[PDB]
Amino acid sequence: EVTIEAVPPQVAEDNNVLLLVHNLPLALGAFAWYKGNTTAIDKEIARFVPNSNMNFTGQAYSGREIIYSNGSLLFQMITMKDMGVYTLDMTDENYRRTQATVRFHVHQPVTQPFLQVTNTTVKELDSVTLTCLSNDIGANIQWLFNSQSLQLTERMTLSQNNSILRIDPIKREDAGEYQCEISNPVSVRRSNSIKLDII
Amino acid sequence: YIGDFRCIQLVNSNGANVSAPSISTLTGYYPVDGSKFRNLALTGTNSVSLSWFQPPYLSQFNDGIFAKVQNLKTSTPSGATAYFPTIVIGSLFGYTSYTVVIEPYNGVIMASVCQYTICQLPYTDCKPNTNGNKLIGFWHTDVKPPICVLKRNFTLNVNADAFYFHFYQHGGTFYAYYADKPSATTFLFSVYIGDILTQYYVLPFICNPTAGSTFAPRYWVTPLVKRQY
Ligand SMILES: *[C@@H]1O[C@H](CO)[C@@H](O[C@@H]2O[C@H](CO)[C@@H](O)[C@H](O)[C@H]2NC(C)=O)[C@H](O)[C@H]1NC(C)=O
Ligand SMILES: *[C@@H]1O[C@H](CO)[C@@H](O)[C@H](O)[C@H]1NC(C)=O
Ligand SMILES: *[C@@H]1O[C@H](CO)[C@@H](O)[C@H](O)[C@H]1NC(C)=O
Ligand SMILES: *[C@@H]1O[C@H](CO)[C@@H](O)[C@H](O)[C@H]1NC(C)=O
Repeated sequence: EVTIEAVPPQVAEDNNVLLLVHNLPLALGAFAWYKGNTTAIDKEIARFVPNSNMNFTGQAYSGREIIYSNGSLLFQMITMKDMGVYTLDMTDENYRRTQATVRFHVHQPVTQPFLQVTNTTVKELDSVTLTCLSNDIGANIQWLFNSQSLQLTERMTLSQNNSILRIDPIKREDAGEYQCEISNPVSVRRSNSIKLDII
Repeated sequence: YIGDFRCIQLVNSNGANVSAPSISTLTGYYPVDGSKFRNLALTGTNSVSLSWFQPPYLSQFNDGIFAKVQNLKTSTPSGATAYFPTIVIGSLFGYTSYTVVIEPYNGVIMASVCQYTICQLPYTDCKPNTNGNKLIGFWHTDVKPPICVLKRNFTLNVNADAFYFHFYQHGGTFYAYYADKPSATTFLFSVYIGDILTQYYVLPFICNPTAGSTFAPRYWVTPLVKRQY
């Protein structure tokens, strides 16, 4: 039956999203698109009248949305405000099947994080604190050691929700190149490397 | 919107505010002394506006209304057939109840009282044209022809400045009067109704007036008062 697929499910700010409809009924009276989980006429974005090959707008129309004869809707410059569920309503004669919905998410591309060090040339059996600093509240924070994921271990601690990595005893096997990386369902960036030479 | 059916309509919608209706200039019905009429005619080219379809435009019927309506015959485009806004009197506007419809077409006043399935956003066009789409509906959709209790055409004075209507109801009977000059009054029709009419509405008149033209639909209405002696 009629499903609906966000292309893409995760859209970066100021990129387009296509609400792709598989697969419309072939003889419809009209079908419309709404903002959110609703068919309230004040949330109507645009609308299409199949027999009249004519489109129409609704209160929620933002000016950057296109409705296609084939059911699909094109957003043009997404804004965080556009993110949510969107409801496709289909009217035959004269029954209407509410019952396409789709949800998509919008995110800001992350910027490069900065990696901070206490001593860059730390002595054996002493604590190091690494701080991943960014302007990305709501980004995920992963730790890297020689390009690969940093191995958790037993004598490492991560606090400030993965913001600060602390390692008390630094045995010689902790020598290398440290980075953090912040992710985000649409972007990944890696911090400047930091090189601990445990001397 | 009072009106429950979601019509499929050839008109845009927006959520704009709308200026408050603009003010004028045994048993007996009259208008009051220094009474002041309000213009309830609304107009668009392209879109209707959702705020059009609620109070104070959707108004209380009470003891009736006295109305005078400009004839826009001469400021309409070439093929046009409706020369002024349609009005709708009724209660809940559903198939459960009688709605009076007074709608001009060409030389006639089409009067009807039926159990209409009225639209959420009922409107009228000066020159209505559907590219052969029976599903389309302007002010109502009824897949079954509704029970009527009056479907009658009356003659309109095609060339005349303004028309004067009186609509009231007593003992369940609705009474309609018409004239084309304020010096006269002529009985239009009257019919007994089982419900009692509590609300009324002048449907937005949408039209593409040609050239630099002041399309000024006006539908001025004051209320009537009852008195028994
Ligand atoms: C319905 O119409 C839309 C818009 O034309 C289609 O979305 C396009 O898919 C085509 C391939 O058929 C690509 O060339 C375009 O890049 C897509 N649209 C864009 C960029 O907005 C959709 O695939 C159509 N077909 C359906 C629903 O089966
Ligand atoms: C909209 O709400 C109903 C509530 O039961 C639910 O079935 C439906 O999945 C919702 N749409 C979503 C989550 O996209
Ligand atoms: C409606 O259709 C026209 C003609 O194809 C197109 O130019 C326009 O962008 C469409 N508008 C909307 C809101 O979808
Ligand atoms: C009223 O006018 C229209 C004009 O086309 C006509 O079709 C209809 O039959 C008329 N109604 C009555 C009751 O004669």
